[PDB]
Amino acid sequence: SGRAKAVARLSDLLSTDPLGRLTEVEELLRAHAPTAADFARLFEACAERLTRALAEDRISRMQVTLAYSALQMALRRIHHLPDPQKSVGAVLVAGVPGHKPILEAALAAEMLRAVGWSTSVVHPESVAALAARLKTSRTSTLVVAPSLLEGTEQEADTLRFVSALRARTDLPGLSILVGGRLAQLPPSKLKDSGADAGFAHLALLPAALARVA
Amino acid sequence: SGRAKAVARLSDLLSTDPLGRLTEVEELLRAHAPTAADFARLFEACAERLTRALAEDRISRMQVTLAYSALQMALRRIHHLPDPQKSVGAVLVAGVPGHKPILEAALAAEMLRAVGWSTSVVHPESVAALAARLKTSRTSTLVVAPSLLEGTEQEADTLRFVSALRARTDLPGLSILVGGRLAQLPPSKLKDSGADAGFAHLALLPAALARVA
Repeated sequence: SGRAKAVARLSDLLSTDPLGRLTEVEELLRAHAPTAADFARLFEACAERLTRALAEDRISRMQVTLAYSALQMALRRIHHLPDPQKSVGAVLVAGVPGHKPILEAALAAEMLRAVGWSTSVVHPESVAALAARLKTSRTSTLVVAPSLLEGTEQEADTLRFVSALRARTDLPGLSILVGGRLAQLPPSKLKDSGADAGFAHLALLPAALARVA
Repeated sequence: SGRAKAVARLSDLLSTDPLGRLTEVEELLRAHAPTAADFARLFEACAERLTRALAEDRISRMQVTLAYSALQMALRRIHHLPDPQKSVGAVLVAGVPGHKPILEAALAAEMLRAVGWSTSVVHPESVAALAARLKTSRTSTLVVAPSLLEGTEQEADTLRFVSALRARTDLPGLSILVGGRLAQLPPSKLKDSGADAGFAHLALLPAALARVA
């Protein structure tokens, strides 16, 4: 299928010269990712390899950082849908304060716009700043975008963030969806945390979003 | 002037929600920065504003990081010229190790490609890595890209980088251009570091390069 091959080749470019060979990175991505869901699947496969390479000291934090930025520029180059004319609903896609899931959040938005959600991305300074946004925009669904390559969220940190949001009394019937490592928790222990649904991988977000909203 | 208001509006967008309002950022940039040189001049004016605001604790370093990333994505959406197959010359645009002028290096490449130079971007790990690169590709002109949104410490790092680079015995024929605050140095101080000429502002790089061929 040249799926594993795409991953290998792209992983290699990202590890050696992501910003110098950006054009080749993009060619590979637009050839193997017609949709943002395909991009996301490709990204997570590559992130597994870079993460392993970092763990084995075959690359540096700086190299992962350069690859991450390269991927962001590649994504906007390839995928950039406007809001749907008439949406199926309003979704807010947000990172955990102190973290910056830039690619993941933008990948999330592109998937949900692709099937008719009016989406907005937010990188909030704090819980209080996010809550203020929620009310003001009267949004009913919040997707917490996981950081999957660098500046990852410790499980207890996303949980605390979700809890803090719930702890407030100015959020009625809000749908919270969480990703990354939290989505590996049992359904029981998840609703206990305040999340209504987990999505184990980015591409699984649209299916998860339909089941709850 | 028009550019005045555009700088103010872009700076405000970047200071508040650059990643959530990425479309507006792009739209502003398409209307006010139709060439990469215009983009550079616009980024440079905003960087000054963001630097001041950061120094005054009116914004966080996190905010600046998000602004910078949004500008990377916008830039790749709008300007992405192919490398001239028949070029007027071969220029290497490099970042300084320990720094990541991702946007400035990309801007430099766009501006040079726009006037017919074959250009490559590299973010090298070290002096040795760039040196080897300079050899294998027989580069005759090196442009060191400044980080307009990093602090004054980069000056020393750049002087040291360029000095160590010039000190090497395996790079004949090489012109070196530096930018940012270093291009405000007196000519003799500039030459002493190993550099040959400066570009005081990003937009002036094409003309600076012409002078040293």
